[PDB]
Amino acid sequence: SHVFKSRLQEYAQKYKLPTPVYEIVKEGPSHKSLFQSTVILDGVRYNSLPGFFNRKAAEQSAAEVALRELAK
Repeated sequence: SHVFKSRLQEYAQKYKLPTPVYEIVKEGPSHKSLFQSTVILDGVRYNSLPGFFNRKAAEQSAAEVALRELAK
């Protein structure tokens, strides 16, 4: 998904917070791995959906979750 990581970075910078950092979790068969990510921003942890096929897709999902929650 194209744009969630960059939108979250812009948010971080606007609000004087460190660049979001991503934890990447990998599981399953070595060549059918599944990925989940947690983004950490201003101390707060936001979790992606499970079951992505690569780290970037997971990270984007985590950033999406973060953005949605920051708006509530």
